[PDB]
Amino acid sequence: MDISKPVGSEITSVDFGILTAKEIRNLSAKQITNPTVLDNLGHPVSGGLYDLALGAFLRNLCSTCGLDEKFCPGHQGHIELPVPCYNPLFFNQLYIYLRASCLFCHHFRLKSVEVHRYACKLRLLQYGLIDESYKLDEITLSTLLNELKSKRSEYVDMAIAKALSDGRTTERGSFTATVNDERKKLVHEFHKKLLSRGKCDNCGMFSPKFRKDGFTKIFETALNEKQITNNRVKGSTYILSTEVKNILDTVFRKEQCVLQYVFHSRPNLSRKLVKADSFFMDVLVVPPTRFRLPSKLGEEVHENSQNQLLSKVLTTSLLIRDLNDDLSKLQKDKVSLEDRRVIFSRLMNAFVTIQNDVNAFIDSTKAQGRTSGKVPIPGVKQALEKKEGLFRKHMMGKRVNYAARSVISPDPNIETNEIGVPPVFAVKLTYPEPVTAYNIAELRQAVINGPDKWPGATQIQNEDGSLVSLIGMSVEQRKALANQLLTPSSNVSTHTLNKKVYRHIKNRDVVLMNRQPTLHKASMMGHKVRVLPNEKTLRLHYANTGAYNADFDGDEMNMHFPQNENARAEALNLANTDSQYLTPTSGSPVRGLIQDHISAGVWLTSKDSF
Amino acid sequence: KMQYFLSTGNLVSQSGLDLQQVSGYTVVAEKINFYRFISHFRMVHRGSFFAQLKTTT
Amino acid sequence: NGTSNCIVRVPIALYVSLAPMYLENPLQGVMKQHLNPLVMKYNNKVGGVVLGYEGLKILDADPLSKEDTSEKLIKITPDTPFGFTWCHVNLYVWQPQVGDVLEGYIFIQSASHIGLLIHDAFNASGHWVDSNGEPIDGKLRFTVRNVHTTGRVVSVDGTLIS
Amino acid sequence: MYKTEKVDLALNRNRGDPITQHFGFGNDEWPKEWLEKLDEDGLPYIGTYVEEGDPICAYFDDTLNKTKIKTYHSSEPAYIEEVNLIGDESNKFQELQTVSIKYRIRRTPQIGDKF
Amino acid sequence: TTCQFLTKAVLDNEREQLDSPSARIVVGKLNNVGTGSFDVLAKVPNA
Amino acid sequence: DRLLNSSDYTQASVCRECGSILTTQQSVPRIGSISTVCCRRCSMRFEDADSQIWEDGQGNKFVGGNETTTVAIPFVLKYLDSELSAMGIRLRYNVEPK
Amino acid sequence: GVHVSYDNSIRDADGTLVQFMYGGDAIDITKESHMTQFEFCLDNYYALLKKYNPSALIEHLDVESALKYSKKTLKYRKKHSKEPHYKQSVKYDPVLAKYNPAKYLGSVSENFQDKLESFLDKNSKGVNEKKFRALMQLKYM
Amino acid sequence: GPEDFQQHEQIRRKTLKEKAIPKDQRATTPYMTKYERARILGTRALQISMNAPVFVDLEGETDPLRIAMKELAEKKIPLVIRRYLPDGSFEDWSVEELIVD
Amino acid sequence: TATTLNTPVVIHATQLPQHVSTDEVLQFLESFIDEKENTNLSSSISQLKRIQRDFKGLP
DNA sequence: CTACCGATAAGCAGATCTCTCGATTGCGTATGA
DNA sequence: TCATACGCCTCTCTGCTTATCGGTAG
RNA sequence: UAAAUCGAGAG
Ligand SMILES: Nc1ncnc2c1ncn2[C@@H]1O[C@H](COP(=O)(O)CP(=O)(O)OP(=O)(O)O)[C@@H](O)[C@H]1O
Ligand SMILES: [Mg+2]
Ligand SMILES: [Zn+2]
Ligand SMILES: [Zn+2]
Ligand SMILES: [Zn+2]
Repeated sequence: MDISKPVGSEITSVDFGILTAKEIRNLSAKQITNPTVLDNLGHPVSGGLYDLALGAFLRNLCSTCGLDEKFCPGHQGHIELPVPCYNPLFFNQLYIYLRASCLFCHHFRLKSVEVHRYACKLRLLQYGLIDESYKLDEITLSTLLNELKSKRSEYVDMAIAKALSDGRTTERGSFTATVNDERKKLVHEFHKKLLSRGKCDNCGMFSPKFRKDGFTKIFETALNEKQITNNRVKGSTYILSTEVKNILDTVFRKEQCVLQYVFHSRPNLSRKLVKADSFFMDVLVVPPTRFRLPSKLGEEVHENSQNQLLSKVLTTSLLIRDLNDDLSKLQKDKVSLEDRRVIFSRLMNAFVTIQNDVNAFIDSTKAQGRTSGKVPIPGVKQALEKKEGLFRKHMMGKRVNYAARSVISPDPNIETNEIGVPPVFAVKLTYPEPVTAYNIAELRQAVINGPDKWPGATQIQNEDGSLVSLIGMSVEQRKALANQLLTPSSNVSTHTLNKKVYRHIKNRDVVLMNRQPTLHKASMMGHKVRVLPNEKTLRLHYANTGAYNADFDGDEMNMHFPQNENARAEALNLANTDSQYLTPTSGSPVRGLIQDHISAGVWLTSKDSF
Repeated sequence: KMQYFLSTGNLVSQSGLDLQQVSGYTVVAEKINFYRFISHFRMVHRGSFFAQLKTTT
Repeated sequence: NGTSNCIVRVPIALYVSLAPMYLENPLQGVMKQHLNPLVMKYNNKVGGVVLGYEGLKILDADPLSKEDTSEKLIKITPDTPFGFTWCHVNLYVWQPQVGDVLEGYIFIQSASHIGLLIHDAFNASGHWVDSNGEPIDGKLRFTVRNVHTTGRVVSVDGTLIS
Repeated sequence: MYKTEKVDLALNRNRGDPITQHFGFGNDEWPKEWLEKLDEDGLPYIGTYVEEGDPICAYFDDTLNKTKIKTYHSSEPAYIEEVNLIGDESNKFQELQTVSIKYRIRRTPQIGDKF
Repeated sequence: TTCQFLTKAVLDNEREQLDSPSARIVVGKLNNVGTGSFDVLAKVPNA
Repeated sequence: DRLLNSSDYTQASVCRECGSILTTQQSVPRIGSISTVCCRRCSMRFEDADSQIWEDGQGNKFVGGNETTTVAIPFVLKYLDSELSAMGIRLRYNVEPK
Repeated sequence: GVHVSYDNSIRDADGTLVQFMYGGDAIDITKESHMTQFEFCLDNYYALLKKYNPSALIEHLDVESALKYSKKTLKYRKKHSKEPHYKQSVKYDPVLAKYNPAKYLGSVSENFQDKLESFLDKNSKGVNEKKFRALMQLKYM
Repeated sequence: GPEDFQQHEQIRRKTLKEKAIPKDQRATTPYMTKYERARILGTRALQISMNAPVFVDLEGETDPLRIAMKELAEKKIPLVIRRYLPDGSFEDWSVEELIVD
Repeated sequence: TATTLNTPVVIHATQLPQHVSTDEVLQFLESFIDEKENTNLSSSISQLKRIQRDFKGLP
């Protein structure tokens, strides 16, 4: 971070959502078709996974933004799946909604009055009326049902209206932990009740019972002998993704009233209708080439696992597209039943294998098919889930710049609040001091001294982000640069800025000094720095050992160097070792001399000593 | 095949040889010091299967 | 000119950043940081090239303060000493409109393009025979059917026919 | 400290393609300072101080038509102890391809060294 | 269970206001505990 | 300072209305123009519609959508958002000075 | 996420309240060490008074209301001490509930006030009980 | 220039004004907390390092943090602290009224 | 360039455009430079001095 | 009599600090040489 | 005769969730 | 310059 580069805009809040097929088609820069990442020559191939419209590759300029590899942000692309595919994340919701539904009247198997009551309760809980939701149940009081629907709706309308006017809730809806818990309990009970009772009461017709074998195949069972009797009185096949999508799309269109409140924890200010074509992905989004770059040894080049999965995706898609084309000619040129039947069975197997393929691409565990294998390629879910996943390893904790680590050795000659910084660390760790009227002499001397003689400077960052390194500069060049340190900036845009000198860590600085495991606050304090020019160990006073729980033992502990004034003033005051005299566990002190100072005091304070 | 077994430690068999573990069968005879070297030849292992269970008995 | 003022005063509400060195002189700091560069530059949001400004104001971050207080509050970002604040200022912007009549002189004449200078400050793009035979001069009424603004300075193109 | 590293030139042409990289010096304009740590046959002199950025061996490649050098890859200064030329068991009397280089680093007791 | 909690948050369009330290760390915002539990204003003496 | 300012600090552009970080991109100037940052999802193709239109690198012309700002975010956040987009999940980021 | 707010009530990051007071007294565990050491405080009264400087902590403080309510509540509890736990109908809530301990001198805990009064009654000692009580109330603040 | 921005600005300022707690009824600690002191010192040091005007006598001092501490000792820091309450309301204390330690 | 140091983050126009009143721009043109010089070296005055006299006389 | 409602029995899914080195990377097969 | 690209090639804890055997009113 | 598995270690 550069304190000379202020940022005005802020990310106030983040809301999750589902990508629609239309926007990604409008968003994407190219459509990936062939499953050939690299040709014989290794040059990127148009339409492949490494197309130049997905980000600059190696030395190739990106064909979308016209920027080099270091300057190209990486533009996303998309692929076109032949058959709509179940999203493996939302497959449980797909199963729950496919069950507990009627295929004839295209409503839920629950009563319309019951689903209306649940929708009213959820709408009340949207704004936080956790009490009016329970008070709505006592409005029980064929033709009167239409009145009962209005009476509950009228009660809901005024309950929100009185709550918004007096200030109990804004138009965005109040969302707290307890209303979230009540909403979750209500939704769980609603789903359990939905899945419970058959015999759809809207039209009184039994419906087939579905079943699943894995996360890719779904089968249904026809009605039994007693069940097939009552179907006509009113007057284990394999189901297809397209037809389940159509069924759920029509059901959602019919039951928007309840689905909107089931699918929203806040009032739907956007008014956008929820659609069943959200659990089905007809388009996959390929991460840019920057995030799919290939691994590189000195010579041993290994393919990207995501690229392998996407290439297998594209191979299956091309096979399905070619089979469908062959299916067309076998129909215009009419043939026997089996001639089309064999390739239709092959096409169904291809649908199943592409479903399993997308399941493998998203989730490694959901993949099916392994005889011997070597290692099952992790899905995108596996890249974000476990302790080694993206979250717990790359945002809950990151590798840090400007930080050192070494073995600790004792030093009773530092002021019980300082750290013994070896001269090897003192010439690498720097701080970006901006030049001023009062800093000019010290920073000029540091620049003249250079990156090798402590105290000294390694870089001179100009006003316009230009970093001038002092590693390969002679004494005369460094003297000229020090002379040109503080000069009036000619550029109008950079007239409010001054050069920054990356001075070495002087004696006045403060560092964060930490030992693992950090079991409490005291195991990470901020010590002042004392530059001891002898050897290469971090030298620590003897009082801190009690809190750090280390011995001079081969023990090692890190030393982080904060790089801005807020962190300096806040490690010198809030995190400094003086303020940690008493641990918050019980208020008992944690510092003090340890082993031979106690015996020296016992011998010195005895009255036998004159 | 035997050279691969020696250089990697993994045991590739179609029967299992009545042995619970699969990998970690060969260790490098390190020669940092003669005590280490001679200790390599007298040591025994309960098995890599016993390096994860929490029963301390 | 063509019985059109073409000089429109458009107030704006701009979010700016104030340098730490402009703390005891904040309004002048804001004007010299942001408003001065906008002079004689085409800005699409305001409508056209800005001629100047007057009536700069700083929106206080303490709402309970008066509207005439001489000590206002600027919000300092956590990561940077620079301060960000809203502002109100009236922009005097030249606002040409397409399809209208504009009067401009001619300064540089070429074989193909005619250099029309509206008030000698609107760049655009060897006597010959005209419809009436009069030598080509600077005073003429041209059309604004096509406007060029990809370059550093906006330009206009057109023909005598409407 | 004794450390050895193997300079296996025949690690990129792992196929049956003939030798395209030979130890030694080419005929291009390679710097003359490379001869202060390297012999005439593109090999390090015994008992030589090698630090970070210092040439270790010089190889000539017939394709790039340039004289490239491998480099020492440790910040700890070392001495060249032994250089071995390993032959090929194959009947083809190939040129010198794989070379073993051994380093010697003085580990004098500084503070922090466990006793 | 990053997968399970992601579906439970995306099904109902759970908008989060970045209040817990984990969310602020993910989005790279200044924390709300300690020295980040308040703002800082500047008293500029304009005309 | 330990987690963002000195690890993966990036001043990535962001779209104000779509609330997406990697949907934005840079434009290609014609002559003496400026490569303004534009949003791909915001921009409409010129078929369905100077200093009003911007082109891609392949010659396509997109109109509108040229409003965006800069925010200070970690790069791992951008990678996570890309991974989520691979899952069919969209993250929308609300920018304060709208 | 749970942290001390500016109401002296600790609560989670979103805003849900967990406690109205940190432990019921809102005193730091680190600084609690020498709030019961009445003998030590009496011995180093002069040093502690020089450290605290009550003279400069008057124009921004209210001293009378909290002390009056504390005395009233203390007399109420002493009168009603010999009562069952459930029968002790609450008429005067603890002074910490109403008066901010960081702005009203004398708005201390029931335990701390009881200990201070017991010490001042059992130990009859230039320092008088009034100045010592004021110093220790400032120490609690 | 639409009223579809004037209305948003007006409602934003109205909400901000309703959020602010008047000076006559703020009921927070008159003392300056350690976090507030540290943040004030850090921000003032940042401003000084970025060439902001100073008011104290620079008696041979080169550390912006030390200059900030000197200004805080002299109570000449021109900064206002916006203490935030859980609901969103804020009280605008300044370093002058706040008393240290 | 085009950073947060010389360009506004947001430049939304608060109200509708309004033409110049009182029929004289000299109520601002004569006072624009009066508050300016009584840097900006990008022909900010050189090409700005050619728009004031034309409405008054001849260049 | 029989459907809604529970009360187990069983299965299923998810869990159980940092740092430094070294070593290693598949069979199997099937056709153009 | 015989080499590299294509095609795959068995001893711990907490819940939740679904299915199935008993009961009550209508 | 990579990435995974196994093995040996330090606190
Ligand atoms: N699994 C583990 N996790 C964390 N720390 C560990 C550890 N195993 C060993 N250590 C470290 O090993 C060191 C052993 O120190 P301790 O046994 O706790 C004090 P001690 O018993 O008085 O040692 P002493 O007998 O040499 O005087 C600790 O510093 C500890 O941090
Ligand atoms: Mg130790
Ligand atoms: Zn690109
Ligand atoms: Zn039905
Ligand atoms: Zn957009």
